[PDB]
Amino acid sequence: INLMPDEPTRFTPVFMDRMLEHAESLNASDITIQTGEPIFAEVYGRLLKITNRRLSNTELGDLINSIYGPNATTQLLSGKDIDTHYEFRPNRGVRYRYRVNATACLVEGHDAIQITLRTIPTTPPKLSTMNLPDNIIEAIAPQEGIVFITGATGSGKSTLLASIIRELIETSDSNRKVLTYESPIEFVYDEIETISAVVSQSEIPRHLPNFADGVRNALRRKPRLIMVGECRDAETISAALEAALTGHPVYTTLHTSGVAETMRRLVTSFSGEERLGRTIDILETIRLCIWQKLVPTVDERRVALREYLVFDEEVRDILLEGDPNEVTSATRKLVRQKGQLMTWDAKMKFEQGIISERVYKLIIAGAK
Amino acid sequence: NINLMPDEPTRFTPVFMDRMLEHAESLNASDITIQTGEPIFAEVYGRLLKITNRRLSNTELGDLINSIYGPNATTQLLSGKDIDTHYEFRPNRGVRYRYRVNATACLVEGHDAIQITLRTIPTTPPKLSTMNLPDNIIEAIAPQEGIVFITGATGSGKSTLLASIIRELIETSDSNRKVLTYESPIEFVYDEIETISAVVSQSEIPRHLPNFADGVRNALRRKPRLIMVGECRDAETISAALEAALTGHPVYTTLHTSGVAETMRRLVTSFSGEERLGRTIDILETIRLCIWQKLVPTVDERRVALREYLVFDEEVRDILLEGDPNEVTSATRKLVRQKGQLMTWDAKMKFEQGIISERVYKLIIAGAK
Amino acid sequence: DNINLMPDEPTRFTPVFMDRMLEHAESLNASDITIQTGEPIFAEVYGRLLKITNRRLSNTELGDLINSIYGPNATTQLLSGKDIDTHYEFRPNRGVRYRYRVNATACLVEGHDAIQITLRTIPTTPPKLSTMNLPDNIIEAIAPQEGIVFITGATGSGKSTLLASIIRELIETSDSNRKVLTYESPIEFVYDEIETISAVVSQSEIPRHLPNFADGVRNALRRKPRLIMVGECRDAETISAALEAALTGHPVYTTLHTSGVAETMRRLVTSFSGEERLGRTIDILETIRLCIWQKLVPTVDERRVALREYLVFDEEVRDILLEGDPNEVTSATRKLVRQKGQLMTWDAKMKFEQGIISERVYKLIIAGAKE
Repeated sequence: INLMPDEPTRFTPVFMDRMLEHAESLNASDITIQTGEPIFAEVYGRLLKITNRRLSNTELGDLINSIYGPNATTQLLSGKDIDTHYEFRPNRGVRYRYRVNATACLVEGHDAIQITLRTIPTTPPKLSTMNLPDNIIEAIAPQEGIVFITGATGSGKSTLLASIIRELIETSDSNRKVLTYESPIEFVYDEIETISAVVSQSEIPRHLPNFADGVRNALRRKPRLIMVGECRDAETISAALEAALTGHPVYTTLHTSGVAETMRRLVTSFSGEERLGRTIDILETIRLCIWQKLVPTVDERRVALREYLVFDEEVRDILLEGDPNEVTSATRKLVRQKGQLMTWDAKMKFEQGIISERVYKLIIAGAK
Repeated sequence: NINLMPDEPTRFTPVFMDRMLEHAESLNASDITIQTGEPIFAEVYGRLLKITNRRLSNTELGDLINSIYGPNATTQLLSGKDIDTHYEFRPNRGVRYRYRVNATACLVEGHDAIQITLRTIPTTPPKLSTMNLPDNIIEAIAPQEGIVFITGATGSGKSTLLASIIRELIETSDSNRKVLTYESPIEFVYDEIETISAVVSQSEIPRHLPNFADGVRNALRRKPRLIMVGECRDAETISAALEAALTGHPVYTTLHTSGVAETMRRLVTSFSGEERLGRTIDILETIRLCIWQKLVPTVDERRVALREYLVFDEEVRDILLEGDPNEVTSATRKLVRQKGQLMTWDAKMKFEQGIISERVYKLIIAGAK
Repeated sequence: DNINLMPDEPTRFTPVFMDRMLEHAESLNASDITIQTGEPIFAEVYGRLLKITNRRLSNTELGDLINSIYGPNATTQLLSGKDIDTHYEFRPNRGVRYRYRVNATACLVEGHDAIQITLRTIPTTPPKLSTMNLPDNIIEAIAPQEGIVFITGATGSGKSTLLASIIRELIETSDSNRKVLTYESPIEFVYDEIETISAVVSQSEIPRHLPNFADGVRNALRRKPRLIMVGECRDAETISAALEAALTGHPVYTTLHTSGVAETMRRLVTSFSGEERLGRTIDILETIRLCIWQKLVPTVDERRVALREYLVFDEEVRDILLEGDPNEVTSATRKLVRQKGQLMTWDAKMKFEQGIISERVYKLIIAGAKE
């Protein structure tokens, strides 16, 4: 609990950096700025006011425009949302990073803006911390094809991918041009400074219209690794399929829960006439699928369960030579024989005592 | 790990970029990547090497791109747009260097920034003798009719290969060949080759004719002796080319499938059940030759071409036509084993000859199974 | 020396000198003449390709030629990324007349956009029907009072020709009071030479004269034809237009890219969305009169021969098809080809015993169709 050392009479972007310094000195996870209200910081679950002035819609608009460009205000007034990234160096020391989100709300009967900065770590966690089977590590760096991390949002998939990239990039003799396309650019790799790799990070609302546009653009840049934050629609899926067929590792995430179910989503994304071709493409290209789920622990902290299949040459052949109409079933069997089920990982964790009995039984019930 | 340019400026200016480029070519770079907050990189033989020790500034890069494209280029990047263009320049020698350039906006250290990428554009088809090709391929490379597939990953030099084939069929006297090629982006041209009795028409598919398939269908209207289709991805183009071959025209195409048997599987599966059997017979009858090509590092730190090929003799084709169509893939495997040449076999031969590294050999063996 | 130079080669090539050069090429018995930017004019005589000029033509010359053949805006059309197909006739000093299919396509020469034109010689007159070697069934079925006749098959199966022959038969005979309207896109066959009494033939080219094949048919409905020729019916639009024309009571003749009578049926029925498609299907069944799928297969003589699988849609066939379940029309049709029609395989067999096709080829046909 503190107050800002030198609050300005009016808040200008220059002062926002100082305010952020103050918040970090307090160890704030999050900083919330709203028009009708003082600046708030959340330290350790408690919300504290870090300024004794209520800001103004003009001030907030200025802040957001500085952070995300001249048209940010107009974008908010159009009825859109802003997600971006903000970073600063206080004085040639360490650097401060943030995921920033501006949204329109209604304050005192008038349109206004609310901007939220969430502290994001500087470097992706190492892969060893992720606690991954050896199978996955062997499957994690294919020459070509698609790697999918699936699960409901807040499963920490972005973190995982970020980590893989770090691993793939940091090592010597990894001559990899990496191109990522991210809605919000969660992670940066400037600190890692690998010997023979480059990472170019393009933010989708700011730098390039679309995720699909992004990938198709990557095809023109001769990357060795392509990161697409999400592939929700069939355009992005098709772009990524071309990139993979072209011969480039593609890494993406999906909202689907379950490797077989994931397959079903991929195949159905396309109309009937396209769907057979599209399916052959997908089966050919896929290399690895992981569905991650964050579940509460006995310690009241979160743990990652994971159901994965590695799509070996053998698996891929099985799927391609078989009747396509039932890929979904086939994959379901294959995860059982060559992969790892969500229920199985849940049981392992339960025997380890990491998860509660009730949670385990829940997972078993859902998987049924 | 890092081969530096000779005369590195304090701040990088378009004049120097030209100098920087010649150097990269001297190193035999395919691609040059310039990014803010990073040194200039060149890809030589799949390895990335830094061409300078100095990290370029955003302003420098903006200047470069403005020079290559236009004054408004930086703004356009600020727009949230992508730049694709080309850059040519005339060295000391005068014979020009040219590149496909692409500038895209990214975020570097919290600030908007630019990345430019320059990709070398080959011009002149190799000679076929330089390709190092078995004789049984050379005998089979000029069928009267049917389809010749060069398959492999992008950047395996299949474009170069078929360019070389075309050169060979064009430059020989008494080769009365009207050649029509349809390619995504035209890379190889045949104006420099002198011909006595051949014509080559090159149509670019985004610019000149909407589809590859359209392109082929157009070729039929042009009545040439040889048809080149850059890629044959979907069942449309495959069907077009099947009609072209059934009519009586050599068709040459590429696929991204890895393996003769696998390529077969892709071709056959392209088609739904009711069309599927007919289409399959068509394919089997029309096929004349399949080469899957793979570029693999050598002892002297360069690259070499391994090839797994089958020549589809009349006998082979009969074998395939007699059999169960669902067993077409397997039968094809057997046929590459008996009458063709496997990727693994080529890898072994190269290893015994000392061209490929032991490690590399092992790696190759791993993949095929 | 594989060069046969043009008698009076101009300093720059202009359309008239194109006519003269064409004369020269005919004198050499050239099948095809290809003109390209940055290249001399070539003519193909039999196997051989021979340059007819020492000068390589400039892009502007070519553009002028094509504009002369196909309208001021031909160049711009090429630059759009489109492809030009048309037809070019010219009359020597002789009363005789020269006809070609012309095709112009855009290509890249020396790094610049350029043009390639190709003229392929066309005969003056459709073959006779008797030359076509058609069963008597088909000849009886070839001139219905109303309904649709489909000639289907892959490109290069000579369906266009066969159509031209039918039309020639129907216009040549006396007391055949037929106004014939064709919508051919590239017009390949002309009927000027036949010039018979009691028939008129109006041939409209689809790129040049009328936007679309469907537009073309709908236009024919306004002209009181007795016979309508549509080059192709890919669209549901064109199919619907032709269905209206047939329902009104006009013979319609078209081609399809599909292989097999049953398959052709499948395509026709599937063209239409679900709410429309049952009605659509009744219409189709009622209207159809004849389906011929044609395939050109090599002969022992190293020429080609035409195999045909046809069904004639008699009143009774049509009844069978209408009375049964709409959704399985394709299968019922499949059986009806077997029972009342003629299969590709059977024709292949008859040809083989006759010794027209080789064992291998016939063997192949059995393999594909049998499926």
